[PDB]
Amino acid sequence: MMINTQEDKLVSAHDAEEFHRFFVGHDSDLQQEVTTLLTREAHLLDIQAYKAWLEHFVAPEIKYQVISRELRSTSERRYQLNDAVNLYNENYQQLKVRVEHQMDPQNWANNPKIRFTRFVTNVTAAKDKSAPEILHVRSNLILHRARRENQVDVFYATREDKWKRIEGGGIKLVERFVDYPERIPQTHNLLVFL
Amino acid sequence: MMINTQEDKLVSAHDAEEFHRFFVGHDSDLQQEVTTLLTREAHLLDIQAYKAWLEHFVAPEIKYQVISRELRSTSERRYQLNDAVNLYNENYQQLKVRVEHQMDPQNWANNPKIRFTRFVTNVTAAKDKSAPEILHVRSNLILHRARRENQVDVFYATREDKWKRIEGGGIKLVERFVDYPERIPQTHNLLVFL
Amino acid sequence: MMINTQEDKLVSAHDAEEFHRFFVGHDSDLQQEVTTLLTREAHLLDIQAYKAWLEHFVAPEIKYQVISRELRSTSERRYQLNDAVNLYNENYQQLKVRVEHQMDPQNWANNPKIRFTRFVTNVTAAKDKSAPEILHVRSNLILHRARRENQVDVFYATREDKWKRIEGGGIKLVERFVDYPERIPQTHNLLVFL
Amino acid sequence: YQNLVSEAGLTQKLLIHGDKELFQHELKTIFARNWLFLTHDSLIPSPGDYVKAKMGVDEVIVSRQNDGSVRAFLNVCRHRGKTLVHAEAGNAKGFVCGYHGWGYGSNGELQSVPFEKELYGDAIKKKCLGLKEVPRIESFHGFIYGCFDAEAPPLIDYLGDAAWYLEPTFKYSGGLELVGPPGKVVVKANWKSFAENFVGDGYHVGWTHAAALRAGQSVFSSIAGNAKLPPEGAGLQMTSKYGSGMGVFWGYYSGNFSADMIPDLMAFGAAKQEKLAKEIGDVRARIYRSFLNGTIFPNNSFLTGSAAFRVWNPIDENTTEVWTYAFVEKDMPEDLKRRVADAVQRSIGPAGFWESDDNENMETMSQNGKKYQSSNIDQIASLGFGKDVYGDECYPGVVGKSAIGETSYRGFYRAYQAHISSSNWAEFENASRNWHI
Amino acid sequence: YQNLVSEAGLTQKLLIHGDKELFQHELKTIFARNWLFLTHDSLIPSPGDYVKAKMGVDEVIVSRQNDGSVRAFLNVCRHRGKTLVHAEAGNAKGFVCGYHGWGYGSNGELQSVPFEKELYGDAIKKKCLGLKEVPRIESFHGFIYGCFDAEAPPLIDYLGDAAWYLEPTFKYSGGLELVGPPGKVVVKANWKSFAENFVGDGYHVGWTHAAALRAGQSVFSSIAGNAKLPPEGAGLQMTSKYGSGMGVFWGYYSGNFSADMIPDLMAFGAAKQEKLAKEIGDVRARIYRSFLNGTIFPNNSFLTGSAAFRVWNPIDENTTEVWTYAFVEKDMPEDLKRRVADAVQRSIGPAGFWESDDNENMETMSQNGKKYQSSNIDQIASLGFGKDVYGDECYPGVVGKSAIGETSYRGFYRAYQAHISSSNWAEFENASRNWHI
Amino acid sequence: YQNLVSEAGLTQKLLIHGDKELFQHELKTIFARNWLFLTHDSLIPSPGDYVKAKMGVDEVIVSRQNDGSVRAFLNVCRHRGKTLVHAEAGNAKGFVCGYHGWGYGSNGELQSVPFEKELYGDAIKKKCLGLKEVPRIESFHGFIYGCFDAEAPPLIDYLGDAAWYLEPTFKYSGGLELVGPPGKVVVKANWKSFAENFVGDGYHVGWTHAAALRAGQSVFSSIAGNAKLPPEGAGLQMTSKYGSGMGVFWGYYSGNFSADMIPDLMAFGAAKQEKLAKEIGDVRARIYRSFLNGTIFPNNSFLTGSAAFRVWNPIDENTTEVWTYAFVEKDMPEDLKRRVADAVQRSIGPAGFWESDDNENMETMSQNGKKYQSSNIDQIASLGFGKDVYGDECYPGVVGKSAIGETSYRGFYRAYQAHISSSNWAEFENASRNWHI
Ligand SMILES: O=[N+]([O-])c1ccccc1
Ligand SMILES: O=[N+]([O-])c1ccccc1
Ligand SMILES: O=[N+]([O-])c1ccccc1
Ligand code: FES
Ligand code: FES
Ligand code: FES
Ligand SMILES: [Fe+3]
Ligand SMILES: [Fe+3]
Ligand SMILES: [Fe+3]
Ligand code: NI
Ligand code: NI
Ligand code: NI
Ligand code: NI
Ligand code: NI
Ligand code: NI
Repeated sequence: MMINTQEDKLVSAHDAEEFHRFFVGHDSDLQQEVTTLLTREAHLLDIQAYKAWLEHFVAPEIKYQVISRELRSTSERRYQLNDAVNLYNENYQQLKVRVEHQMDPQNWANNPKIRFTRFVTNVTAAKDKSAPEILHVRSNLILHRARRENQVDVFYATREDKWKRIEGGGIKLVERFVDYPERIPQTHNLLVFL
Repeated sequence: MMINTQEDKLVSAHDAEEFHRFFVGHDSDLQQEVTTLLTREAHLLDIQAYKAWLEHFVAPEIKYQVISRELRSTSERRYQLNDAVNLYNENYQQLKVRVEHQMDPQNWANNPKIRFTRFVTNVTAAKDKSAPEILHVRSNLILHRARRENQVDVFYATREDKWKRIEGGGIKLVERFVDYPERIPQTHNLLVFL
Repeated sequence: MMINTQEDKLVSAHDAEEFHRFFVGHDSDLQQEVTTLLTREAHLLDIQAYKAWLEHFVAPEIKYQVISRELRSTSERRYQLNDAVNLYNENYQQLKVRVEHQMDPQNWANNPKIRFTRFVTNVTAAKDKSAPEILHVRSNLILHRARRENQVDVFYATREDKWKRIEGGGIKLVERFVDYPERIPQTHNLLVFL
Repeated sequence: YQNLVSEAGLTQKLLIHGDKELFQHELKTIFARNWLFLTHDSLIPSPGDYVKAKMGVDEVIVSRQNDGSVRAFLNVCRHRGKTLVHAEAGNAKGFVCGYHGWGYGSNGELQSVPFEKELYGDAIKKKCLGLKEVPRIESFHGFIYGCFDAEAPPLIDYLGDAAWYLEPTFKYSGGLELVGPPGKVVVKANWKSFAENFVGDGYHVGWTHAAALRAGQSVFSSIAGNAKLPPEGAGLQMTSKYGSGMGVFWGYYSGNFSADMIPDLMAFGAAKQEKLAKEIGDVRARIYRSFLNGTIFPNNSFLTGSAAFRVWNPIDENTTEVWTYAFVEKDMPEDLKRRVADAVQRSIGPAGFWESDDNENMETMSQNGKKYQSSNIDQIASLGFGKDVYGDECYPGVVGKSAIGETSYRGFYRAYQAHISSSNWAEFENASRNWHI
Repeated sequence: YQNLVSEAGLTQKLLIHGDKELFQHELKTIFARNWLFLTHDSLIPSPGDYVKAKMGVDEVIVSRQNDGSVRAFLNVCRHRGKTLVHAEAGNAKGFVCGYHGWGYGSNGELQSVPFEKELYGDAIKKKCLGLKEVPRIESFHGFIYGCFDAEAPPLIDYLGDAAWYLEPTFKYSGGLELVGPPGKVVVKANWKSFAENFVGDGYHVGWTHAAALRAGQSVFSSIAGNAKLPPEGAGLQMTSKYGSGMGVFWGYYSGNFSADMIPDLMAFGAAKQEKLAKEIGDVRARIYRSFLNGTIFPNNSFLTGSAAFRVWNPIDENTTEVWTYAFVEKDMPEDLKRRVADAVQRSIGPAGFWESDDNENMETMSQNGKKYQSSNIDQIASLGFGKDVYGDECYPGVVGKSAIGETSYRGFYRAYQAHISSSNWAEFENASRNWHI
Repeated sequence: YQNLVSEAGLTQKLLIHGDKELFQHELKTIFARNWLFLTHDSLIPSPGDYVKAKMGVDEVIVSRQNDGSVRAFLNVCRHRGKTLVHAEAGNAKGFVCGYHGWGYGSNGELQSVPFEKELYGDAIKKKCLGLKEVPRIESFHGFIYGCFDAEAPPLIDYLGDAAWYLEPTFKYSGGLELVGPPGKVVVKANWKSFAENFVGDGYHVGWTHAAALRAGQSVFSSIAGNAKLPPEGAGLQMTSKYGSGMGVFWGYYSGNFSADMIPDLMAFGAAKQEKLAKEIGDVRARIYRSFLNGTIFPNNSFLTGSAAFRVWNPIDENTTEVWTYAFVEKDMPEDLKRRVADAVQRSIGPAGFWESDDNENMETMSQNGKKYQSSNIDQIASLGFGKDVYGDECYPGVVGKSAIGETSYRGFYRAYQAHISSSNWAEFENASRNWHI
């Protein structure tokens, strides 16, 4: 399956290609394997095992990026200034910093302990055509965060990932990209790992 | 498994039969196949490839129906006037019209580009007992629509589908029915493909 | 995979062990089987077939428990009073009572008929290491409840279950535990089967 | 509230679509004293049938009596004030309160009181505890309206010069049926934003709905891009003393419906038009198969042709519960009736591809009326101003020679201002003595 | 606010459950001047123990002092006004503000100020910056109440004639324990809707809870369908000067609990009743094992037997944060205590199958009080009117001879009206001089 | 509104962060009359470029004109009041309203009206229907501000003594660029809570952000736990007549950035400092590479070093739309610019690990100002009080000798109170005659 972007006027060339990638890349075995991987990753995050996540699920070369895209006119060509702000754009050391901040006993915001619940759906995977150790993964996430009796925030995202197979059998995240769908989130902050 | 509707007083005869259909119709291979189908369909819709969806995922004989059911007393027998309004009840040409409206550069509502994210869960499938090319499919959907900085609408639905296998290997939608669960949606409109 | 709770300061010993259980307990066949089980259970509940659920999906020895945990300081050791209130803590007879209440024609709250939609995700399963007929199951649930034109409540939960294989092939719930993530739900009540 | 609308209804303060205190004031003037749409005979056709309707922010039970009449009552128990009925429609000879069990008849009478003999005795007078009744209930060719103010003019008088324009479709066509249930959805706009749009916004069709015109090939494609007037002529717009008004686009019987509806609908309308010309004359028979867009003051709107009936139910100053019905002519074939019912929702129902366009028009107008600086901006209703006539030989009321025009906006807002500045009907009448001059 | 409740508390304007400005006024009268439930000794049993409670819309830290007393303070830092404590309960000898680090003792004193020596010097007087203290803290048999108004009557006087009815369970049974933590849930109703229901709504049980009675086979099945009075008799209802009141259903020690709780509970209660009859007499020993439903004015409610303790914490005019505790008699076996604690939540907690029935009663009453026309409807509290007595030889206060009755509604609303019409306690007293006559 | 802030701005009523009516009053005084941040030249660098900005609760289109100037207009159509532009930024020579098709130029002029010839004729005067223009637009070294009040002082005068402190970075460094787009997120706090925090809250850094200091090893680790003052000295804090103020932490050019940013940033700043010392002197060159935290009255805040630019856009009394930009010095290498842009969001953007700490400080302060009893508690701004100076030889304005201090809170709230008590600029000036004495 291929999308004709001349007729399908709302579809970006990027999204069209990517759809094709994942369509032809379908593999039943891979689907099961990646589904398990993402369920494990989400469980680990839900119980706030951030160190274990960073050590065992995240590769040293990680780029962990979440953007907020400025809303531009679909017909406004001339204005070429950067349209994306990086809410996250983290390497391993920067994730380490954020993880440390999370577990510090003087993180006042974390007391009483926050509650996280993650819902992962619509998992699609494809082996890279060049680098077969690289797995392209798409998945949708609902993340519910509750704290302080009556604070509830719900996040909605599509994670566009590259994962890498490791000698020994593990699989680690080398890139996560999220184009966050709400330009102005009404969630107090976005201090969650999507 | 069978439901005794005399003892199970809240269950409609329709829902009871349908539960039985899907219980006995379980097939592991079919479950995987239909899960892939619905994930592909949802991805295509999320990137707004409406023409590709209508051409490749929707059959010429499509009936695409979403109803809003008037709230009636569980004990009020006599009143027999139609209890359902068709928010959608579309054939192929009517979907074509709606798709055209979507991609017209003068659709003011579509600028800046809207963001859609679909979460498909609870997939259940059963081959029709008469027409084996027909697949009955049930699935639940959360659809998040974001636009214009701070507009966010979340839709919740169960899609009751009939899909048809095509010569060549494709599978196309011949009927989708949604009994929309909120009588008065608080979402501005329901102009989304469920 | 093992979590080091000395370094992972936010992780409870309980959650760490449990993560390990489910990691090593992964089995592809079991994952498919339990996914089907929970989808069937959720469908049955969505159509309000509570009697069929209690008879066919729930074991006589059931403990059905949902707690609300009082928010305590992560560093406040001395205060040892019970930190959990049982919103539900039901044996079979107590579930029978609740089910009867549900289907009584004089349950005024159930008229007009309420609409339920359940989204089950992140299913993880492991056979018990001692009692192989016992299946440990974890799954996340979004439950949407709509009634009376404009009332909508959405519930978010992780169900920690033990299910038991029955002679003949059935599988029945022997324990469900939910640590409800919102201390003060803003949902009018929590009168739903999670 | 004195100068929110200028002379001749020419301008309006944008604040009117956003101001919270003004909304409260509207409940006291506008919704407390005017005629409000309830239901159609065809939705409560049998004794005991009822529907639940809104009258402003209040809810009423509208019930077909055993003697064939219609009465309506506030949906509130006279004991502790619980809402009485939760179904939207049904059939019942009585309504029992789920709190303590008080039972009322479909005539609003308190009939049964649990423990009356044992505990109440003479401490209760059931005759004094009937449901609170809507004192005025009248119909216009099956369309039933209610009014909280016993001093209101008769409904027919209230419709004023608008009634003449409605009669070809509503009276002379052989009867209409309202097809339920209505579409319902909440939109974040003030009720007045919808009311002014339907009362006379022919101007928006070609622009707001450009894409929908291209896609569906509605007969309104003639005015696409606001480039050319219809080949049939500019049409008409009218308004009336009590605020109701409408536009007429000649011949456009298929209205906002797509091409697949046009041949069959046009054939049906042209056939009856020929019959009607003999009874009511050429012009009025042409009105029968023309597109009328209007508002029955304050918050009931309609389209003929692409037959729709709307209620803009106020929730608060920036929130409206929008109801959408189709209507049909009783003698249409049943398949055509069903096709019309679906086509109405398809264009302007909760999932309507036209009405979706309108959301941002309505909602941002209303939200701008809440903003401090923006709320002081005037809306202008000047299209056709200085060219309206009164006492025309053929067309009654205050009339402009274009359905793309603001004649009916001016009349709507004139009546609106007269009401918000008045304490009662007598004061409204005094404020409206020279409404047409 | 002068005529929201009529003479003898007979009628109430429905608007009281929905009016926004009246809510603001209640914060100034009702919640600023009356006794409000905080916690029980058993929840802060050791020095340093604290709980976080609401007093109206404000939040307080309620702390067990080193000397065994209890003090409570607004949960607000005296520097820039940040909330001080975020845990619901705990143990601490001090509370540090997370903003700049000011440290207070459990006695509310400002003890430590970062950079005091280096930057403040004599520009700070810590003695003037202690937490804002609740000036009145008193208990009734372990149940601790607070009051913002130093001029309030002593708690025991405030309980008035209600105290006599409470004593068999609260005083003479050997001590109660409050079992935490409470269930908490937000319900879209006015706080008064719950308060009036618990103060005397025996009438609703048989109707609202018909299905729950059938399913669980509670002893209240006797009044199912409001068909027959209890075989034990109609019971009693009482009210008092400062607004507290309650009903008594004779012998119903198992209350709203299901059949599985009845034998063991009834056996425990009957056994202590026999002992108590010797100390306090037959009638009062029977009260001990009877079902009392009441409200301690304004917003603390209780059930004895099916032992529950409730706080209706106001959020706004149509929103309440509902707290549900169980209580137990200290000398119950520990297994029975646990069974009681779960049974309370099972009936009336956030997932309670009885209380779920009540939501629509409370919520729609409150929402109707917001609607323009509906808000002018009166609620009537006439059940038992004209038959109440005062100065009865056996039963103190204003007393009616039925727990299915509105004696206590009338007293609750009488006190309510006296407070909203008064600027202080002196004025309330003047307005209440002939409360029983 | 007269006594919400005490003499010398020493105390503030907590209610100011929660009171609804006061918010409405602020729209009329504060946001209607003061200078409000719009955009930077670098975000609208070419003719036709525009951005959509908020001015209080109103929205404006800020447009680069063909002649190189900048004009701004309310984002509201002059016909029926629809919002005109929905993109956040772009390039266009005109703006067409999607409702009826009215077309405006980028200069706000009404240029095209569909059906003008056919239907309007002389009933329309386009010259009278231009977009509502912001009457005052001025810049400070590329940073563009707008004001609704034509009587406002020139922007440079309004910045008063604050301008001198800003010049090393804003003027003498060779030009700044604002890096878009900004982070945007809604926080449930009053706009003033953020404004006071940024105007002078050096005190909170070591406590609120203790964990972030430990994790990232920012140069601010020196004040971790509020245990010790910086080894560089206590720094400075200043305030000015029209309310703008700021603190100075000497040498801290890397600000709230983590260790990975420190070496490269410090090397760049130290290198330019040496050049600048020759042009503007040692002290001012040191200010250039110091950390300034400030607020440009009322709701625009900044950090130098860890270069951030913030707008606290009011939504209501407990809701703020928080905008976060980075800024860079134009002659920084492009890689460093990108690293700075990401680092700003990393600390204080919507997912910033510092700013997340702040939420509960801001939000609970604001929510406590809504609560009846708590709202009467005073916030105290006493740090450094009695030791501020005016007319110092080296440092202009009212100046305290510590960046951990409340000098600038006092000046901010002094100006705030003068404005809320005043009807116009003349009255503000009268109320501010002895602002420093
Ligand atoms: O065609 N329409 O849907 C329509 C036409 C005019 C005014 C309002 C609506
Ligand atoms: O039994 N109950 O739950 C109850 C009984 C009377 C009043 C309020 C509640
Ligand atoms: O470093 N900071 O982020 C900061 C420092 C002082 C005041 C406000 C913010
Ligand atoms: S409120 Fe209706 S019977 Fe009591
Ligand atoms: S607000 Fe508590 S220490 Fe500053
Ligand atoms: S509202 Fe803008 S053109 Fe009519
Ligand atoms: Fe329209
Ligand atoms: Fe009840
Ligand atoms: Fe901070
Ligand atoms: Ni991509
Ligand atoms: Ni490890
Ligand atoms: Ni079905
Ligand atoms: Ni194709
Ligand atoms: Ni567990
Ligand atoms: Ni069965």
